[PDB]
Amino acid sequence: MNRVLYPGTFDPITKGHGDLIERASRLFDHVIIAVAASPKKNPLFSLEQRVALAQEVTKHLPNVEVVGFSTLLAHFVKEQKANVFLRGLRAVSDFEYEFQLANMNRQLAPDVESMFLTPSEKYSFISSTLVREIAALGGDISKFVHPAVADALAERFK
Amino acid sequence: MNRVLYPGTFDPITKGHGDLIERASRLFDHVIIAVAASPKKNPLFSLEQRVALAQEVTKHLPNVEVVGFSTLLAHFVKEQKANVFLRGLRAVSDFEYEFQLANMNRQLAPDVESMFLTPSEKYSFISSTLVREIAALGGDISKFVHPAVADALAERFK
Amino acid sequence: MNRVLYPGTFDPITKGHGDLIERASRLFDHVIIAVAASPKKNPLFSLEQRVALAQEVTKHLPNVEVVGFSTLLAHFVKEQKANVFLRGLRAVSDFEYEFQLANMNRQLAPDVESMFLTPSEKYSFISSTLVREIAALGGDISKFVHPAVADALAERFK
Amino acid sequence: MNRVLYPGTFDPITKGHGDLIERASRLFDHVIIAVAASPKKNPLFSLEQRVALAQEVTKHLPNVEVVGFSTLLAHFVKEQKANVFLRGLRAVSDFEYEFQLANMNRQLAPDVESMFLTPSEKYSFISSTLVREIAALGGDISKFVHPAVADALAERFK
Amino acid sequence: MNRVLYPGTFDPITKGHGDLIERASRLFDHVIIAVAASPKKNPLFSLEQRVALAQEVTKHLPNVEVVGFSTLLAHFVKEQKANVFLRGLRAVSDFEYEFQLANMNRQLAPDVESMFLTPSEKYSFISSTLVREIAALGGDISKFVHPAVADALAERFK
Amino acid sequence: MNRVLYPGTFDPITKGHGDLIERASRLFDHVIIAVAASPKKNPLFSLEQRVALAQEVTKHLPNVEVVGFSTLLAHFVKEQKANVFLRGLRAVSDFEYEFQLANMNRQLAPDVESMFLTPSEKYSFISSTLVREIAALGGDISKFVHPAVADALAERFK
Repeated sequence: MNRVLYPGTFDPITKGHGDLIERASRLFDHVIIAVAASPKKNPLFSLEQRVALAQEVTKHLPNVEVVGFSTLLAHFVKEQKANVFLRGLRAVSDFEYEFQLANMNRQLAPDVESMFLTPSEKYSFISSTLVREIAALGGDISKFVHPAVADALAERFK
Repeated sequence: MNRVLYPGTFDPITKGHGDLIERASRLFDHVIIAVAASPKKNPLFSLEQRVALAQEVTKHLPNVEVVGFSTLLAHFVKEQKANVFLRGLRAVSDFEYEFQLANMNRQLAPDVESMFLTPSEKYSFISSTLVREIAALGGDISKFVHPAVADALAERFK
Repeated sequence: MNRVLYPGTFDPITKGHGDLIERASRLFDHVIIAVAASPKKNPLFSLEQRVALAQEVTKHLPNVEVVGFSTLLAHFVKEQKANVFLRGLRAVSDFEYEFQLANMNRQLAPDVESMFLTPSEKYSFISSTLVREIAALGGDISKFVHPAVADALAERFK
Repeated sequence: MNRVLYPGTFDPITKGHGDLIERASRLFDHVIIAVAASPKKNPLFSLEQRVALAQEVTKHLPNVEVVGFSTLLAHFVKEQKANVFLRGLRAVSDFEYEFQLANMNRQLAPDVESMFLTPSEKYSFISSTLVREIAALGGDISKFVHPAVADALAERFK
Repeated sequence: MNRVLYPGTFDPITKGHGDLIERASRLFDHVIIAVAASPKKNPLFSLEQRVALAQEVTKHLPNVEVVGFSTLLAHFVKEQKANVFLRGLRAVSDFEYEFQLANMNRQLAPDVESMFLTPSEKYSFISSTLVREIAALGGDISKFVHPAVADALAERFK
Repeated sequence: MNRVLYPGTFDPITKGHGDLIERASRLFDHVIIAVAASPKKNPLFSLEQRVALAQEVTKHLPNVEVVGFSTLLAHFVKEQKANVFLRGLRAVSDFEYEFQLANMNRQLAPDVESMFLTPSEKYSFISSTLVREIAALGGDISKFVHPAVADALAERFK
């Protein structure tokens, strides 16, 4: 079978990410949401809290587990025994940066293939960075993230 | 009537912004230059001086108003009773970020329309970030910005 | 006043065009849909039927007029006394062609301003070319175009 | 089950396609190379000959089948009972057409998921159109296509 | 010394192309304007007439010669004993197609390096295709091409 | 004369840069690798150490000199009496920043021409930022950078 690994910051996890997991859960027999620590980017939520948010959003999917890791992505995919990388591609991404990451990871872990999916047309154009800025200014983010994610973001700025 | 709101950092305001304001004043009955504080990017000039610079550059246009705001753009455009967003289109810039911002602003303020303009070929490829870097190294920036902006930047790095 | 001219082939007119006309009617006092003949690309529908389709789709909007023209766009916009060009912005499309066309039109008609709009996320990624190809193979195109356009395309390939 | 369908013109099939089929064969239990007729593009090789070329290039893979079709891709994928669309992304593809095709196919066949793969850096930047132009001028195309394709192209233009 | 080869259709040659030749003539000791026949694209002007136009535009440059060729570009650069390919890069080009051409030509002629230049900001966004369409509709093309090129285009449509 | 100036951060220098310097050495009589200080980017290696790394990678080329500078690029190129700017384009670069930098540098130093080269397909998609992130996590970066750079990065994060 195929065990897909979905790595990302997930700070926070949005409906664009969630729609990708919904499509990935129907496709693969096992989906691993690999929440990366990434302490150099200064995430708003901690690695511990980001894992709990991704679990609440994906608690309805049986073959989906969320794990936090602070090691190299190329080494962690071997430790998780996953053979497929998963990244999202919408009309608002990093087409340049996404190819360098997929190509350089193919040199570190040639057994792991990097495939890309596209979210729904309604949940594209939704970035986690703009979600935090709107949440920091008291904006309504019910359209971009799960209701549980909106609770953490609302509580984070009080 | 049409009351357009042109939001941005304007740190500093350049001839690309000025040409965009010149075209916006000819089209709409009232142009509001909404200078955002944006403390997370560490602006070179303060919000007060960026408003004063945009007023000096646009003092010859009667239907142009400059205001500084530090709140959410979706809330501030409603308080100004503006129904049109204005954003600039050059080379490629962040074609992704411009689409995600316009779409996410359409979810917070669906009544406010996001339109885009393109400056003249003479004032394209002029970014506010590169103006500060050349000014920090003592370079001649009289060609890229208004004479008043060149004075403030010269006073900033001497 | 503001009299916007929306030029294009409209072969056929899609929901992406329709959403753009809906937003243009709310903003400007008069919208002119300038349907171009464009015989070099070999359009599927004639200029007469493309005008009739755009009139049927926009018959509910009072400030919208549909006209067919086979002359230069720069000459026709002057004859219609329009001062604003209107073009659509989706995914990426021909970001190059849109800039060269807007700039070269600014050399032929500098008094006519070229502004760009973006349709809703629901009607983006909808091209007139792919609508004809799916219609030619008997596909269901009720989701992409107006019901009247689906009738003409169905009559075209049966 | 996972039965992937790889549609394309394959006129002719190149080493960029071949590396994509080899990576798709490692992931899925069955790979279907769906060679489209596309008579409107005026293909260099016929639909029958394009299928025979793709069979020779992929004759070493047991779980790979090549079929030719001249109907709608959404109807043919339903007839093949395939649940995965496959398209290639080499950072020099048609991100515009690829996103419009995947999204509009999601309206015709929502049960079929559109995923994208990336070939190796050595086999990227290889387009079937430029292979025909170099072959038409007597150029050496042994590096871009399979040896069997090089024989057909050499026989085609000599 | 360096003998640069500037290949292209030049149908017709524009001021964007001319500005590239002006910069190339100051840089290299010898500039060869290689006008390609390209009969499959159906050029407006013949290969014989396109050579005469490029000679009239560049008659003021001593180290610039215009030649017409109907063979492979990779073979013709060896026959011309040129070691540098030259292509233009503006904010309106074919960033995808330009890399495939430069990379695949590096496999056919590894001794010939493909370098890229950028024209002036005023002469960017000027394509030969839009020049012919505007000329075919009686438009004023004095801004895009040399006065001699405007004479041929005006005489061509009478 | 032709004295090319190759500016960049080189933090660290990669194989994509190295292939670009080897191709630049074949063309010009003298290649100057201008390592910029750039203290605002917080480089991993110091300006002195980045110059020493570029010297070891290019020690086999006689006509290549590496110098460090902390002034404006337009002022330093005048002090070096160089007439050619050199930047790399691998279809995954920063076409936005690269065009804005080349055009605005043409206002500061019009006598200095900005040309672009493309590295091999094997050494494209290699960014200095991703090399540091993989090295910081103990990853194998022997394939992306020179062996001397691999020793420094291994000593830097071990």
